[PDB]
Amino acid sequence: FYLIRTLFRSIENLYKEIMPLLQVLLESLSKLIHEARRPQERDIYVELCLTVPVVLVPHLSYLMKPLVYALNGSQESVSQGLRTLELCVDLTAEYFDPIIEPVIDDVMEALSKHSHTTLRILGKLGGRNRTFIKPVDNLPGLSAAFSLLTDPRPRIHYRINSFKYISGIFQLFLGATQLPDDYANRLKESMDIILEDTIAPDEPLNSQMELLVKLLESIFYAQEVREESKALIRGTCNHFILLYFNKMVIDKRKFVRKFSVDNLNENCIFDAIIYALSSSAVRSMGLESVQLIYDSCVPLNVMCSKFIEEPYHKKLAGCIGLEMMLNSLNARQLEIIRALFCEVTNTAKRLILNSLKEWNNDVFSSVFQNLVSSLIVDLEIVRATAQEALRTLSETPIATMISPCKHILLAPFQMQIGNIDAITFCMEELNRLVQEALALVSEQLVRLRVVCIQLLSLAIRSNIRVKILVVFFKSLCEIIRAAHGGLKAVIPKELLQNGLRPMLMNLSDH
Amino acid sequence: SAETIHNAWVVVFPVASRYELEFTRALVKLLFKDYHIPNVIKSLLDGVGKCPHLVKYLGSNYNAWYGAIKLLEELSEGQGIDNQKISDANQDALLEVYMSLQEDDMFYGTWRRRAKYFETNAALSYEQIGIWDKALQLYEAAQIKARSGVFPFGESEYSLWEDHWIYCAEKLQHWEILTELAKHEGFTDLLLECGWRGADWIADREPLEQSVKTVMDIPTPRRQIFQTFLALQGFSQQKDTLQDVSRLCDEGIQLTLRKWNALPQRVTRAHIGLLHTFQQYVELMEASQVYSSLVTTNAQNLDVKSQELKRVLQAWRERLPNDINIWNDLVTWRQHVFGVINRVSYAYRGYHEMAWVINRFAHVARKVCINQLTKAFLKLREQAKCSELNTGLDVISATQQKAEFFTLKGMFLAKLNAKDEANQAFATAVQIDLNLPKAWAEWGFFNDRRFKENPEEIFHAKNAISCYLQAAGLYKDGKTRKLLCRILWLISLDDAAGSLAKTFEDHHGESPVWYWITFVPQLLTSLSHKEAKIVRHILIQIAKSYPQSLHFQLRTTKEDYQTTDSRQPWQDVEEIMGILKTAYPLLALSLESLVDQLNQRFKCNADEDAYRLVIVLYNDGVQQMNRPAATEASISRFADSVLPKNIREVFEQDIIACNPNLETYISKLRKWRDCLEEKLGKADLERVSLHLSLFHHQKFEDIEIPGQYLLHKDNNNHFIKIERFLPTLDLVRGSNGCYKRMTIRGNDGSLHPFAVQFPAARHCRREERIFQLFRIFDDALSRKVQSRRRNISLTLPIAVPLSPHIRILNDDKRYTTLMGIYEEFCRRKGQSRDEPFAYTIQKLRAAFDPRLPKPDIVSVRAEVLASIQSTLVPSTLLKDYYTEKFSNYENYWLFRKQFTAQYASFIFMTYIMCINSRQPQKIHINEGSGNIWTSTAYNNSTLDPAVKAGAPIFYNTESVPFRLTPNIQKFIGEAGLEGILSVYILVIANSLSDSEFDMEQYLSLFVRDEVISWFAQQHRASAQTNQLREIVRVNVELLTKRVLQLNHIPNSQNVATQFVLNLISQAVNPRNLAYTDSAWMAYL
Repeated sequence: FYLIRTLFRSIENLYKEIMPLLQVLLESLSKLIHEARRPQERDIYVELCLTVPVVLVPHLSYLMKPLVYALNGSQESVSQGLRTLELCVDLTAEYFDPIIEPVIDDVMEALSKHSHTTLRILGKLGGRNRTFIKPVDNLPGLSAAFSLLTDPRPRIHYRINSFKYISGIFQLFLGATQLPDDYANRLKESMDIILEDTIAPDEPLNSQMELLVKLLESIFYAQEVREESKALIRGTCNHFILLYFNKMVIDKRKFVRKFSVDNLNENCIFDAIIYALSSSAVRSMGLESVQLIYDSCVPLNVMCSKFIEEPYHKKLAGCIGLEMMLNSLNARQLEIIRALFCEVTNTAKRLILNSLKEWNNDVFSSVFQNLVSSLIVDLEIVRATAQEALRTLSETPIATMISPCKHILLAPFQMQIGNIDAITFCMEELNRLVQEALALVSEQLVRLRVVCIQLLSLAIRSNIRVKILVVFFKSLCEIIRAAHGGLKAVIPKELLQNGLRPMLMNLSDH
Repeated sequence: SAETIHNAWVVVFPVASRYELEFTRALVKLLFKDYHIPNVIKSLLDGVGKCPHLVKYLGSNYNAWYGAIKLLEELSEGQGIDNQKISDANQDALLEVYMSLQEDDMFYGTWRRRAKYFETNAALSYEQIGIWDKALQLYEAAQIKARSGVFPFGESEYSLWEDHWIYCAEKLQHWEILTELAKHEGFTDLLLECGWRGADWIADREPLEQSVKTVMDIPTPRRQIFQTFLALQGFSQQKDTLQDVSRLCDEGIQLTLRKWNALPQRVTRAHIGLLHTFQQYVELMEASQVYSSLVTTNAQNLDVKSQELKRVLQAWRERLPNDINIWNDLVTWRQHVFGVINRVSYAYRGYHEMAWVINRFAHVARKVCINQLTKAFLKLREQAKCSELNTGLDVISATQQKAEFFTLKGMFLAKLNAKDEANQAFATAVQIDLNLPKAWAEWGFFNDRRFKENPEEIFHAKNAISCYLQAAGLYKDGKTRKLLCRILWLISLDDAAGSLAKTFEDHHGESPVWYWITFVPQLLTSLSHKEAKIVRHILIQIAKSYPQSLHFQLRTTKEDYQTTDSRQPWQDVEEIMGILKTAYPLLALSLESLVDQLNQRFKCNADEDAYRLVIVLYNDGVQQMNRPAATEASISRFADSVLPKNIREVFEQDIIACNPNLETYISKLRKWRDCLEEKLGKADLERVSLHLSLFHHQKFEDIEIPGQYLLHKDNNNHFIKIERFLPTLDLVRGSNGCYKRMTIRGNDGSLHPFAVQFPAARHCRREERIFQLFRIFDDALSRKVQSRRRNISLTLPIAVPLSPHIRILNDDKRYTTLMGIYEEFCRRKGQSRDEPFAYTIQKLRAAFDPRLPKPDIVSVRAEVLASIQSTLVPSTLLKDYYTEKFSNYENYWLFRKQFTAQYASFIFMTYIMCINSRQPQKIHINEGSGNIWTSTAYNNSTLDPAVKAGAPIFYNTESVPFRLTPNIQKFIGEAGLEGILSVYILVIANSLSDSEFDMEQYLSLFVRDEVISWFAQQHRASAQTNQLREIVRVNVELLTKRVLQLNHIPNSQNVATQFVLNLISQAVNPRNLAYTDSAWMAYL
């Protein structure tokens, strides 16, 4: 209780976030107790906190939530919510989590259900890739019969050795296998015992986002990668912004250049595609040979799946081909997406902000300030990292910059540095002071009230707003009443005596 | 280290098996390269390396996978007939090679019903379940015997044989065993060996296991499953029989299930038979071996594996079900009673309770030969385990009251009328006894309606039958319980407000809501009569203090949507607001504040964006005032990163050309007209609305999301709050109305969105009542034993309408219909805006001399219709858009199945009840999913007889509205109406016979009275008789005249294909489509 509550509630995040898997699994694997509020509050808080901020968090949270949530006693809301959230976030993956989640899920569901099976199975039933993404060291006639029997016209060409040799060799060679216990009856019986299918259905299925997200994420999430990504991003952004800014009228000065400098397939494509596809080497060989031959003589799965010897050719070929092909024929998406995702944000934001802000005049400041403030303020780590990095890196307009800190911080370590740095560094008054002070009202109330009251009262009509808002809010009305009344009233004798006597009398008489 | 290098290097590099690739690549490459003496190398290398040439490379390089059926079947079936003169090889090879596997439907129906003569297409194509299959055989035999110019078609012969076995399946196994002596290598051994095994049968079981296992090619797992189950089953007690049989294979056969991963068709299929056979055989063999090996009488076999094993195995196995699986699993898994009962209470309860599921499930789910051909201690089990013959034979061998009253009343009630006969037997037999279920609904509804239809004093006694409805107060509920609401109509035949005052108030107030909160709809329409009390206290108190959040949508939407009218809202809103506000706390503070602020926050902007305001202000001001001080107003307001290059061209041309004379007018007119016209949206709620914020989701209020909060669907579940999203709300493209598509992001499992269709409707809020007709489709869910599982249920959404003109639709992937996607997708590409009908009608109608001197013809239509109506815009748009929009088998199969099922189910289910519109603005769709969601005089007969007032007026007036598309009506699906006749004829003809329930309440309440002008309908429909025709004459005449018939002498009933052939032939032509008169002027 003290170790799980102090270690799980006191949370540099790799040791504290990863200590609960080995500590809770090894400490709880001895068949003991310590549950109720600890397993229920730890499973609900771990599932809500771990699922509210959505590769180590999914594997550690999904692989660690089953060990601490599947070792309790009863099967009420903690088993359905914890098993539905942990099983819905990740099911049959990470090898160990697949063989460790099916035994506890099937044993706990069958043992605990032998009304919970209908609500848990019907409310937690999900048709995914369970029958095709299982394997785990386990171990035909439609195309051959239809394709081989649909033709057979014109003349004759045996058409007997292929069907006889393919049918006899495929049936005789495929009809005999071998296995050695291991985990075949448990995975086959446990994974195949769930007979509750509900048809199939699920149709759904179905250019700047792929090139900007792939080029910005692959070039910014990568020497040759830093020099090619920085030179390609700086040359493409400076050449696209300078070439698309519509300038160069009739100036008499200089410094108005540096815009552009950079400028048999059947045998290689057929031999490389047929030889490489008729045998991870197909994506690197086909993408590198097709990208090098096509780019030198004249896609998102390989660069996106390989960028996270094939990384230099895939990232250089995909970034050079996508940047050259997409730029040889939008600054807020590329600059915000490329600078909002630590040296790439400071180098790209400082180089793009210093070069773009120093290379120019009201269109650049108004368009850059309005697009950067609206795009950066209009958008859990993406909002705090993008808002804190863009606001802190671009702030070196009080309603838009003061409303996002109180509204974003009050509607939900980055909140204290971002709100304290932006509010303390960013500093008609009746609407903003009465609306922000009356609408902003445990650290958010003391920090916003102390910072706004100290900065507004020390940086220099509040009787009507404080008396009407305090009298209407305090007279118009378990933690919301005590926290709002005590925090809003601890900062007119009938309203104070009659309105304050119920808190001390009711709170002290119980 | 062009077709010779790729064919020789690719075909010769693979030889350093491999017969289909070398033979198909060498024969196709040698025949195509030798007979074509450039797109195969680029399409095959680019299409095969990037992931005719794509279907052969992707369909042949997968080593015969599951995805090759779409490329091989589509490429091999895309061109067969209507080419030169070869059609027997393409039709027989395409129909025989494509009419197999598992996925067929349209392929089996079209290939088996539209190929050559097809004499067995009536019984074979109209069979399906096997109803008309009884005869089918006769027809086949007849043709065979006759011949004399027959088309052979052995396949047909074999089909006939299979049908025969099916018919004689199980029950008729007597003669089927004779097939084991001749025809039946697997059917006689599997049916005869699986339908009745023995104890000391070593030669009979060794031949099937040793002869039905040689490869064994389990794919095709009939011989392997039958040989493995028959060889592993049977309690022989041979010491190491269960250990050797369960240790040698058993689990290894489960590896064959992995082969199903190479062919997922369909979903379960083999998983239910392999998992049920392996789990039932392993559990029955382990339980029978342990119980049979642990002695018995010597310690009475103890316990353990008895109550828990028999109750858990019998309850889970008998209760966990879904035809062949129930009869094969129940008949083949009943071998445990012989081993446990022969070596001696579980055999009688398990065998008698488990053996009765095939008769009730097969007879109740197969509904004519199944129920008639599949069906003092011996009198109860023999007489209970299964007009004078039913009562004498069923009573000569409580069940007497329900069987005699239900059989005599149900079998003697039609006939036609009722009056007496079953009145004394139904009222006397249903007005006593104790517990009853079907007697209260059948005898209560038939006796109450037939007895109360005369409207006299004795009919008041029928009100006492309403007390029998109290017996249904503890019998669960269900959709059939809604039929009990029809009993409330019997109150209309009562006196004033008494009669059932103590029974209705005490019975309705002493129980729960049930049908007083989950039904609603029609219950929200009874307000002008005496509906202010009676069930108002029990419905308001139970629905407001028992159903939790249930009356917020009906009370807020009904009370906020709309001198008795001015005084009814103050008394109803004051009494409901006072009793509810004094009942809860705050009755609904979050629903009233969130619904009032969110629903009333659309009054202030209510605006457009920057392109519409800058283009409308600059174009209206410059165009209205023109017929660098003024140029700075459009640049300061149009700078929103949406003017490219309108801001650079207009600012550079206008700022650089602000002198002379011709440069200012030409540069200002060309730059202002081209820049202002070439950029002519967004919605920012944070700088206009500013309500969602502190609607902070209202600091996480205790309210459910809009759409997923009902009393029946998703009730008592994970009801959490919705966090919504930001404020960047974009409109849906740009049609006639500003569709404000909101976003409702829910981190607690409610990530979705919203929509708004501005504020306009046809019949105002009353038009929303038409949406209640869609709820009638939900009644199909109460009568779909096979259409719900075979048709993937049906399309349905969540649309919460606000106020009297707002609608909250659900958009999963934007929104697109027929006119939006067809006009927007077909009017794009090149320079097009108002062509097709405008260019063809204006050019064709204005190309000649307008006089017209004198008729002429100038015919007619005719060639002018084919040249000014059929000018492309049909097969190219549907074939190029549908064929080019798909990229794999999931897009083609999901788009074709979803488009055919959604178009056939939406057109057949929405083309009735005076809604048969052949134009647009009706059955809409989306994008990734589809769907379709967006007199004479009086002459009254007074009373007494009412079976002679059938005035059928036939006068065509106005109507029209039956044109436009058409177009790709016969080419948008698959060979016209090939696959739509099975689902449309089976789903439309499967109902309208039983399980009506909601009919007179929805038809009479929704059709009475007429809207608007309540004068002739309200003053003429207020009589004192039984039915007043209207809904009964229109529903009985349209349903009876349109659904006739279903049975005959030699299985020759209309529709069949009479509705599709008569509707398609009488609705898709030239004079029928140009002369209107589609559904006889909307019926009307």
